[PDB]
Amino acid sequence: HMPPNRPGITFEIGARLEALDWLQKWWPSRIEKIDYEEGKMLVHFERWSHRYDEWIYWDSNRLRPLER
Repeated sequence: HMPPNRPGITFEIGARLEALDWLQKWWPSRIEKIDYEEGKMLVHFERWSHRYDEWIYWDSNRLRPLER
């Protein structure tokens, strides 16, 4: 699959964005891996240890552009 066109987000390893974490708080986050077969990404929530890294489908509303 090809990643969707979401303005302000680059679907690339190492790209930063904002993601809603396990406490429902928005904070900067970083893409760790992309699974193009299932259309999901491994997201690192920067306010959290990598034990909290989570696979998120790339259409999820838990992702939004990084605050400018």
